[PDB]
Amino acid sequence: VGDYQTVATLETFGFLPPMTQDEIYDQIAYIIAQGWSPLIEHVHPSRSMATYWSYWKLPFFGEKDLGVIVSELEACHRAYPDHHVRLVGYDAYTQSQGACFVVFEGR
Amino acid sequence: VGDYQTVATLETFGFLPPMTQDEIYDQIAYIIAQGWSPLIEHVHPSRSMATYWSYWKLPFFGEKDLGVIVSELEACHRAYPDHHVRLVGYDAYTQSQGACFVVFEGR
Amino acid sequence: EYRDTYWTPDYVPLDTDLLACFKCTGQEGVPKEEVAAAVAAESSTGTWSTVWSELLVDLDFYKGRCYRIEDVPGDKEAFYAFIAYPLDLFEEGSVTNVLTSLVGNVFGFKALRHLRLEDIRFPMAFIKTCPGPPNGICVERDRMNKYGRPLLGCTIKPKLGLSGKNYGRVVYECLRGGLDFTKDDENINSQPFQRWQNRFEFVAEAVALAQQETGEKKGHYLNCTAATPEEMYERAEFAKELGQPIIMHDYITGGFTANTGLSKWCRKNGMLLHIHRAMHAVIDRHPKHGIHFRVLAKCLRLSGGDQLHTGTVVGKLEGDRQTTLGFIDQLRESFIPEDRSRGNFFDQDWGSMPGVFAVASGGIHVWHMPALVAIFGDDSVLQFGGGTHGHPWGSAAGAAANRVALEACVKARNAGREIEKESRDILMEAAKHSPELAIALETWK
Amino acid sequence: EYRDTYWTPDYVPLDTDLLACFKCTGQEGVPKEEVAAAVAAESSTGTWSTVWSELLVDLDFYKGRCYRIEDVPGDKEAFYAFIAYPLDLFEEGSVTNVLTSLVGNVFGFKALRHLRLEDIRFPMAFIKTCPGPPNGICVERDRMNKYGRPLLGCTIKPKLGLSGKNYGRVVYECLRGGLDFTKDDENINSQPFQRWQNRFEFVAEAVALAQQETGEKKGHYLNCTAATPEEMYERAEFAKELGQPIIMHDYITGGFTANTGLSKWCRKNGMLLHIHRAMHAVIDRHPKHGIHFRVLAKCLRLSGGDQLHTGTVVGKLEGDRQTTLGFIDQLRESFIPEDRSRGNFFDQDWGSMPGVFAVASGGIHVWHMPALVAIFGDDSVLQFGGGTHGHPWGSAAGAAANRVALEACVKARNAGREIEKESRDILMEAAKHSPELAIALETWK
Amino acid sequence: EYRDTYWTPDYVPLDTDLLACFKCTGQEGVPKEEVAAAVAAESSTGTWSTVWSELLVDLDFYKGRCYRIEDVPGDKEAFYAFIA
Repeated sequence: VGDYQTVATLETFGFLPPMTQDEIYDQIAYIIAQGWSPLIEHVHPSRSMATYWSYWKLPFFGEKDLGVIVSELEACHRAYPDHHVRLVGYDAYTQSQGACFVVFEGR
Repeated sequence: VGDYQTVATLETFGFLPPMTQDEIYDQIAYIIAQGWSPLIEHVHPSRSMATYWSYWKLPFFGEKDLGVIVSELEACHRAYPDHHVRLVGYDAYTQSQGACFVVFEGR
Repeated sequence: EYRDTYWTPDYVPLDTDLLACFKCTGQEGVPKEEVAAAVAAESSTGTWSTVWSELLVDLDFYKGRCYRIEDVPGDKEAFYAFIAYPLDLFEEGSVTNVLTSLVGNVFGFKALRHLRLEDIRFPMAFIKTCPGPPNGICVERDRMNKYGRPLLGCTIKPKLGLSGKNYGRVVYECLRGGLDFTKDDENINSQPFQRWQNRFEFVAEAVALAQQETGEKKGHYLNCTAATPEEMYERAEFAKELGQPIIMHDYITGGFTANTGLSKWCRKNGMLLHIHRAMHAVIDRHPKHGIHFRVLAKCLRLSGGDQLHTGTVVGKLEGDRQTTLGFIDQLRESFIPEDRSRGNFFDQDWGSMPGVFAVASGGIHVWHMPALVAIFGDDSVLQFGGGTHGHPWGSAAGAAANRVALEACVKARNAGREIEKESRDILMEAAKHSPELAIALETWK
Repeated sequence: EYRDTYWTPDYVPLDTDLLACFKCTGQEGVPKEEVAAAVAAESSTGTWSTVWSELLVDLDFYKGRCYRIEDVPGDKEAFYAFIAYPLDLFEEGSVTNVLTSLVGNVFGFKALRHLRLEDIRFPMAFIKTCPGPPNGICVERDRMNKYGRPLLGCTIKPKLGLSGKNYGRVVYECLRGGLDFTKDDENINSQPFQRWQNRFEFVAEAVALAQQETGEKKGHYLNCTAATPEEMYERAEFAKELGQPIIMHDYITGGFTANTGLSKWCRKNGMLLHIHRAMHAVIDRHPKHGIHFRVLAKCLRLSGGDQLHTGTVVGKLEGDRQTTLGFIDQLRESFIPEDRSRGNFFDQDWGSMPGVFAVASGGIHVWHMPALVAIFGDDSVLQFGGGTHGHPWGSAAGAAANRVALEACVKARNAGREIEKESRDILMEAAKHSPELAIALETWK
Repeated sequence: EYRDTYWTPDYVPLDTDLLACFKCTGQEGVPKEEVAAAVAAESSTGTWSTVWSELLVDLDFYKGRCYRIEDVPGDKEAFYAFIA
């Protein structure tokens, strides 16, 4: 009974409703606990299929505070409130993205 | 005398005026009489050139009632009243479409 | 006398043998068994006296067996003869070898007034060896996304004289009217007035334009029959590069070897293959001698191909549509039960090897369509070269009229109605929304 | 007696040697040292009496050395034997040569009741010689832009019978639900009902359509295992032309040589390689005799490849997941410390040679996923052929349900929670926004 | 249970079929017909519950048939199974 309509989703937690701020705190705390580094990416939704998004300030290495990460997230969200904004944890020892998901979706 | 203007037609009964409901009953009764299975497809008219349309609920196997088919047709028409909606009879033994034609054309 | 070793009074054919039916007329007052055994031997073995080398290979195992002589219903001098063939007498998937071993030298023996090859029962093994049609019926329907109705073609008239641009625009005008395909003329491949490259380029451009305009996947039959196989492959690959989804060929004139190579190339490149039966009548026009068209149809289906010309039978000659429908059955169905009336003398099964579309063209127009749909079913194509072009409103209007006539006819058939009788009412009702159909039905009442 | 020259009581293996572990059971009441030395010799050298030509080459240097016999924990007749091999006894990067030199003739000696190859310690040099996987774990993640979660596949059910269009539309329905990939069936490459060209074309079209619709880089596993290597390369290059980013193969049935060639071609053409373990059980179903699956996994990783089937272990048999996780470690990590419980008898280092994804499929559905995530980590793929297809709402809904279940499970795992115990709460919370997940969890409670 | 559609008590193989012989030992106290049918299905078709796509292709024609179970001369738990 009923159909599931195709939805333009956003890559690993694109299906779930937008995450709450406490969940963002937990995610960034996990990124810290894994020794990864936070990195902020914003891009226009029309170019979601690109390979590299427009990066914010350089990745924060040795940064272990959640509050600065949240401040940077809200600052970048106010910078481009119409772009898709995601947070990525970078692992230097494996040269991969340990965890990444969208934080703010554009209008 | 007079010209025949090119018309964006809809694949086997795209030329004739839209079929009446009794004709739909006769078509689905024929599909039943051939042992085929009804299947409902809807898609935006801009993507008519695609290979696979957005399918409705799974094809009804062992279904031999016209009324349920008509109810599903009107329900799917109300679901996407701007999409092109067609009905297809599927033959399992030959893996082809025994008969297919458009039922509702979008605005 | 050859009956003693080439006539088998009580032999039962093996399921791996090749069974052949010959309508034979020997000289007056000759033993029918003896002439049947002579035909069977002349297919495999023939010596004028005692020989030596035949004792180094077992002639007993590598020899044919005529096992049944039946009286033809209509002539007591003509008789049906059923000859068996061990599987090893042929090549693994060579229809050319089958024809050479079957009719290579038998037609030259003086002891036969007339000989006609009627039916062949190909073993399942030999069918599994041959490449077969590259696409198949259902696969072609999938690649064209056309169902419900038979498809509609037309030969480009006149037979020749068109330049690349003119041929392309005529094809476009025919195609934009809802016509499914168009076939080039069987005798037109490359001419001093028209080089094939220009025709292919312009017709590809026209097909693309018509496909964009009408919103349907369309195509034109491109001919690759030429002087050399290299030219044939070159033209086929050129058509492949131009995005054309189907090419056409003449398998008898070009050759069974060329047809098999073209079909293998089409399978290897994902191309559809159309075939015309040019020069088939020279083999089947005579009703008492030659090779029946069902044998040629079987050979083409084994050698590969998606479409085969038949006529219907009707339009000029009411004829004996039974045997025509019989070879249609042999063209479409995987298995066909025996039917003496339909000219099917063997229980022939094709396994799960896809069939071939039937082509009905020549001497037909709008008035015949209901009967054509009734006799040919939904797995066929109808071509109206002159009828669509000779329509006073133009080729596009004629093609549209034939298309809507076919749609109305298949609708009425799906309605559960006997189309043949009330066909006039069906065409009048169709004309109630298509004035071009009305004037066409007026033209050739 | 062969102990005197093929049993080494105090030899220490060189770091460039190839070390092999054999679980051996000789005849009753035989010297364990003698049978171990017999196995070691039968791997390299064997003579029935005094011989001459062995004095022209130094047999002392080109011979294996069994250096340690350990008592198996559970049987005192079965014993672990560690045999060394000089580096020169093999080809520079030929897993085929390794298998020939290791199990070519040893299994035929009558003096052994049972023999099982347990572990192999490949030297760093031989690993650096082999081509290895064409892409690697991180490179595949980069090419798919998928992280955070394990990937989700499904086998296309039924096992066969689908035409090109039907197979393509089924793959599209599975893919559009958020499913990462789909794998063709291991025994389905080219069939009379389905020629591989049509399947590849239709599945490429469906993958492109689904990729456009869902806004994610997607792909389907295309099989190139066929009769000849020429056909394999032809199909691989055809898939490359159609923009498909991954192909699949059966390395045991096709062959180690074919697998190595396919991996080299994928590296040379920038293609991903999927592998299924068809016929592996015939080598590892028996727990006491044959070759353990860890050896085959090592051989495949050396020969190249991006994915390898494992099951998990769980779903039907709680079993001994320790050794399964052990071979997972050997599949992913660059170095693995010794672990007798995990079946790792050597300190094996792969340098910086990228690992291989693990594939878990068969007898699994939504209910098992938390434990699967816990045991397989994030570097794995989960396939639910029947589960996604057998979902009453359709393949797309089942794939979406499995996708959201995986997302919720990996979220809870990242939350720092013990998923195995509270898995029911996790799936209920996920179902609080996915009714298809709720009905699926209802189906197979 | 898969015997009902993958065990054939009276089927005779066709001369174009592929016939395979398996020496099978199921678990203790299991129906020999059921395990033979399970092997035959696992060669061609296998589903864990009710499925949909199998109604678009005739599973009846594209399926194997185990048609004869014979007692192995030497073990009564091992049995020869002939699958078409």
